[PDB]
Amino acid sequence: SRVEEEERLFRDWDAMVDNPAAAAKLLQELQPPVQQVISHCRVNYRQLVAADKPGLVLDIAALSENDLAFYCLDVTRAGHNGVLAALLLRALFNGLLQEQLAHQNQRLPELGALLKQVNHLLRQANLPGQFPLLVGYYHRELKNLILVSAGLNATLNTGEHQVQISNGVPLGTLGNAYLNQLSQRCDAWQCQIWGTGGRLRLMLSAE
Amino acid sequence: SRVEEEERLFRDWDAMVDNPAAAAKLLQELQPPVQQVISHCRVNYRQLVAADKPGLVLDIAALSENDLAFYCLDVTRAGHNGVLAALLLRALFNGLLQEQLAHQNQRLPELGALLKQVNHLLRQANLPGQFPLLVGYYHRELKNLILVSAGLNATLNTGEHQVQISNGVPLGTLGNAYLNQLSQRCDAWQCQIWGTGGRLRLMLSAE
Repeated sequence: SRVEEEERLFRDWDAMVDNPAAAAKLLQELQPPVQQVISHCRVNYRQLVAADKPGLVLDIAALSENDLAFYCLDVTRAGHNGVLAALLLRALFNGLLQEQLAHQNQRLPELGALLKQVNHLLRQANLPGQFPLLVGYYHRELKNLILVSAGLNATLNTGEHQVQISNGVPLGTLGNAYLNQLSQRCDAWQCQIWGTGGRLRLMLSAE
Repeated sequence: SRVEEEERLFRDWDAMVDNPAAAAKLLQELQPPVQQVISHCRVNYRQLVAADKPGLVLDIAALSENDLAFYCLDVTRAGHNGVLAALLLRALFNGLLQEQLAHQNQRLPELGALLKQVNHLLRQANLPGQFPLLVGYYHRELKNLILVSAGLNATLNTGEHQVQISNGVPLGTLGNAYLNQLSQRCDAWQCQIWGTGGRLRLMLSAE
């Protein structure tokens, strides 16, 4: 179905660019389930206010049997272009990170470099605006969590460790390098992400 | 004088182990100046309450012409052993990090590995207790700041980015790996560190 969702995102893209209602409706239908198992990890997601319109959106998916990645985007800053950016990320984000790891001999993710690539992708898709974005990577065996924020606020709790991040440089500008990085080793974590568009909660545990 | 201070720390160590008043008096005299230039960086330090007794102590020094490192230790958790640990770190911390970089082909610091080494050093110096410690690295040309906390709270402000960290695992236990890491690229930053023992402020700018 994720494979099938990728085909509808590719085939219907032009129709979604010209129909904001349809694009927003599909974006709401593509939200993660409340709980799932990804790469031997329990993953729980919920918006902290029950709403019908997309504000802060999230996607999370496996990169291999043993690691996963996620992105979180505030679509309200760029309006329709923000919704389209979320749909574009849903189609290509995981594949872009998988390609970068395929060129890294030890599969050590460079989320800052990925954000630079996403910035270029948004330009080449003709999606101007500002896109507050948070990207994360987790490996179930190494127990390593990596977080990079570009314009979003976030709290990370691992029990022994607590971090609050508030980055003010969203994606969408020409020459910003996004190099803040939080790396944390943990077996479980709870993360809350928020911006103007809303606030969500994402938690992870071993299966 | 820093070279000369290293010789008195080595020669008088045994006398300081047996005289807590002398050890604490020397520790207070070894605090950083209010402002200095280290590795082409302005460095400003102040305790946020004017006090005579050591609580949260800091040292910062160059690793080369272009980078520097610092540590911050709450000496009140282990009492006299905490004061001694600070004196031991003042003597050896910079040299230990310089040796680690000499074995890394690109001089990429591993502050988590350094903390593991410091934990072993405290054991071999026969200094039991708990030692809340924060270590930092900054490179003036790459503009990269790295922070790792083991039991201390800290806020980092770079203008575009703000981070609050509160780690609960101080040094002194047997088998803790210390792997939280904040990496941030910035030209200037202001950092406030605190624990039970007190609170200090450290800021950096280009010279």
